[PDB]
Amino acid sequence: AGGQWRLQQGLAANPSGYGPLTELPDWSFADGRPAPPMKGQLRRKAQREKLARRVVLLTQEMDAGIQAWKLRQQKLQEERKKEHD
Amino acid sequence: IPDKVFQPKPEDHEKYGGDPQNPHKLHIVTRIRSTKRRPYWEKDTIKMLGLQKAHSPQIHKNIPSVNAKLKVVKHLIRIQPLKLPQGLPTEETMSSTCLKSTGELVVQWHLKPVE
Amino acid sequence: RTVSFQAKESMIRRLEVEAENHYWLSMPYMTAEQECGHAAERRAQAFEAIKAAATSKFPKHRYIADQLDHLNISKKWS
Amino acid sequence: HFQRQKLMAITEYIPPKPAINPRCLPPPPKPPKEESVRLLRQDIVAVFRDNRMIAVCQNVALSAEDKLLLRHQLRKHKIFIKVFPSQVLKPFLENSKYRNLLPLFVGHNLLLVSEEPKVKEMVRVLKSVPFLPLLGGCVDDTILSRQGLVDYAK
RNA sequence: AUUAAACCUUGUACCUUUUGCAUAAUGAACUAACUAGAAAACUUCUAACUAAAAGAAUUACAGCUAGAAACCCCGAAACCAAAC
RNA sequence: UGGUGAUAGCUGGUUACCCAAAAAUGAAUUUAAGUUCAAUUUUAAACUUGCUAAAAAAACAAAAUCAAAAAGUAAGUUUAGAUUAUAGCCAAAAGAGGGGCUCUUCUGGAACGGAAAAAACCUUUAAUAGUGAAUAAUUAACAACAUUAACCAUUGUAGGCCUAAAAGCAGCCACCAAUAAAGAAAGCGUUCAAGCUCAACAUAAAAUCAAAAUUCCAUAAUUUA
RNA sequence: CUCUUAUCUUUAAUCAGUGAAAUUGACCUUUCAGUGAAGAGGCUGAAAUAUAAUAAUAAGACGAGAAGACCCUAUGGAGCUUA
Ligand code: FES
Repeated sequence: AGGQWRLQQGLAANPSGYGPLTELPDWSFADGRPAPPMKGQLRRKAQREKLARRVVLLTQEMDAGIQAWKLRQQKLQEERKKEHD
Repeated sequence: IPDKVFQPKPEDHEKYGGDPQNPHKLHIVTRIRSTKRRPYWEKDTIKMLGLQKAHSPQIHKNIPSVNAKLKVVKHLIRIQPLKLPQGLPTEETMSSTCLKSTGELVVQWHLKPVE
Repeated sequence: RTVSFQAKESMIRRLEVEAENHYWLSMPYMTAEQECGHAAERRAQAFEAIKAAATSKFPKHRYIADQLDHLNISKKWS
Repeated sequence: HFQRQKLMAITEYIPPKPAINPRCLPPPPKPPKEESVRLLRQDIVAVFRDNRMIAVCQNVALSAEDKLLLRHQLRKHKIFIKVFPSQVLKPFLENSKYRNLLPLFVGHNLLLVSEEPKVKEMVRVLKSVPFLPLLGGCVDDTILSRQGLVDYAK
């Protein structure tokens, strides 16, 4: 319940989704030594990193997909204007 | 399907707040229904798109081939335009990326409440 | 079987969501001409890797250590 | 199927609601009046203009045949029984020489229209029917009582 | 499950067979023992040796030699011979 | 008694565990409880495109068949060996006979949730522990008003028609007048007519459909956002 | 028979001795309505309900049943006979 309101505020609809409560470590050593990263957090972290690399690669490919069109138009444009002798 | 469905009107632009120029590049799609009891062509399209698990975010290009494939499964997916307020992430910030429900992919996650 | 009030509302909400999908499909960023051949190079490379993996079947080797190591089964206190 | 029935219910036509019901509406304008009835105006206008003094007496449950006989009887008195439907009589004052004689012509009443001051003949008409009540006589188109009619008639 | 054996909550016996369904239909008082898949002509695999292989009879233009790998039970109406 | 463990395409039964893969099309058959052929599947080998999609386009008549480039994606073709399978069920579409049914063709299904119990309808990607969380389908649902209400009915003429007679009113006519208002008559009455009203005139006032035989069968309930 | 009654004997019931058979998945073995294949002690929804015993009757469930009864077919078989 309450997912719609949470979305309105920009937060995750499910409190168990993306948030500091879930993401942050749940404990630490009494001596103050940092706790090891959570296996679930690491697994979730890996997927986000993989998606980020894909997103960058796609945009790079997309940039060429449109930019190349301009380079093929320049080839077409220059081809039209031709002369010799 | 007639193209008129995908021909926007001035009111539609205001309702969705999308400018007819500078069209968005990347689509966000999530499966919201089961393919059981559906025809084989519907089943095949979902498998091809990779939306085997429901409520799973996927990165796709806003290109005619992808657009055509999405149209076939339009009723089974939710389409949200990807926004980059801070731009594309760098190699250093590749590990700090996070996609919000609003549709904006931040390149830096500071673990600070938006409040 | 008269339709419950909740049922009517739920379908209407889903219909609106599908309408939003239509609008975001109404602005194709790339035209057909630009799309052609933009990713052909990447697709070819992926197929080559697929072929190599598929044709990697072959019988396995046999090693002397396997037969010789079996003699360790008789190890005991001195 | 049930699922198809769900689609029909949602597609049901929705009627808009008027702000105010026709009965409870604010006062709206109305079309201008039209005189249909116009013929009867000419007939009454002629008889009243011709006859200065009119003796107004309530009509008892008389018969149509008697009125013709009484009409001939007045011809001996030099008076005419010219009558018409009274629902057009009230608008007579609206379009006629006078506008102020409406109270005299109230209800259904016999009208004795005479152009000459022959008092004796008018009095004789009164003597014809005692039970029939004479409201009065507008001598010279001036409102007067039955008793006043006799007094001025003298 | 529970502090608590019964109460409250959940749950349409079994085998076979019918349609991939039984509120059908068969079979079962229960206990113990007994009670139903068996063959190598050729192939793959494991090795020997090799233009040769096999301790005689066989095959051979890489073959040949050895090993391993396989196919149930109970139950008719009957038919015939010889005695009684 | 022996042949004899006769035979039986028939009936019944046929004893441990785990992982993987796995479907009642076409042709013939004393054939439809089986078997062969095609097709599938399958093992090995050879080496490279395949599946979805796919513009213009012809073909047809005036969204599939065909398949440039793509794109999404990872299998595919050929050679060699080899079997198994070869009876559905129900829902929902399109046809064809009947005119509910009888068929042919296409699509989907096999909850531990829901529609009352519910193989066939809806929501549902596998299965793991937890005294977590967000959601999906989801037995119920809130009579019809937009011309018609008071009063009166005089006269020609019982107008001509076989009608004895039919006078508004048996038939039959055409279809005028006076009057303020009279239908040469609208329903009644009719030995025939006298005679009952409706229309006449005067006086009234209005204004597009809904929510059979054992014993009833949850209980109830109209408003705190 | 109208129109049944009375008595005796057998059975019956009590005591003591001896002591089977068909049958049997397990049963902590209810009513109504629904559902279903004509169909419910065991499902759905209502209802009823100290435990255990004891004694009586055979109408219905178109009761359960068999290779019972009757008639006819087969371009079915098989057996038999021929002129
Ligand atoms: S509120 Fe009824 S007429 Fe105005």
